[PDB]
Amino acid sequence: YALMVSNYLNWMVRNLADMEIQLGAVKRIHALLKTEAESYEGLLAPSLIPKNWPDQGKIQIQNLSVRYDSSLKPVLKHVNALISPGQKIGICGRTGSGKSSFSLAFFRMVDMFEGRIIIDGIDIAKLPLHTLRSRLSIILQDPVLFSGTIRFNLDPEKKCSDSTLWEALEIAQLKLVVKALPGGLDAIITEGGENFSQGQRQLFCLARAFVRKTSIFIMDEATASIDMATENILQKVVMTAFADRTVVTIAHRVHTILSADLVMVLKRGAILEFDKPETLLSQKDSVFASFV
Repeated sequence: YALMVSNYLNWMVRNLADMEIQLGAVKRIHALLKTEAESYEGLLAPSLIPKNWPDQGKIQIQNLSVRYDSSLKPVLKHVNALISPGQKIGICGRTGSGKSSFSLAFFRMVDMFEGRIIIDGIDIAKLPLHTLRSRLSIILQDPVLFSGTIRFNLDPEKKCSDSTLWEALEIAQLKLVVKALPGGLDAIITEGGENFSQGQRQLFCLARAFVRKTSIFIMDEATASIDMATENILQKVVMTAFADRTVVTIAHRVHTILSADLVMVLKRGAILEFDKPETLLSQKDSVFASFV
């Protein structure tokens, strides 16, 4: 045994250094589980007290601001605007203050909501986190395409079996795209939409709106898009305004959101000037000059 003492002494020290990697391995996990925030639950019974499926999308916000940096230096400052039910309001702003601050409150994406927000008579605080955005369709700036089957991508969350969304998506644009894939309904995404139209991702939201019954729609400016993509965006907004009777358009182009029921803009982290009609902002040349 004495002869083995030296041999095993090296082995014990060798493993002790190796266990240090294991000791640090749990450190990366312990820190992750140390802090918990943004629980996905309603305040009290957020399943039946609110509307089953809001359609008008009326917003009653009084001195409402969006804060994320521990309620210090928030990007919004007491935004108190009443939405117009039955119409689509296009809030056009050069910066994201009009868009990002408003979007976060609508989907409860703001860590701190310095105010009270009510959607179709239902408060955001007492509403489900998933249902807040489930009925509030939204799109990003650049196209985003996932990888998987069409039936698992067109209606991923809803898992609806209706084939009208596929026809509606094809009717809007990229009708021949479906015919290219032999699978059709079960066709998988070609490398997550590596080679497809930029507006196809936006067109996916339109099909989801007709499938998931997401009345509220959120629009974002497209960094890259075709000339006809803007026309499709205007057509989709008109369909959402006519049918869903609720849509929020956010873009950096004044002309794109010019044909809107209401025009809003935020500057310097607060509400600089908002126009109830569409031609009220057209009277002032400052808005047009800033856009172009």
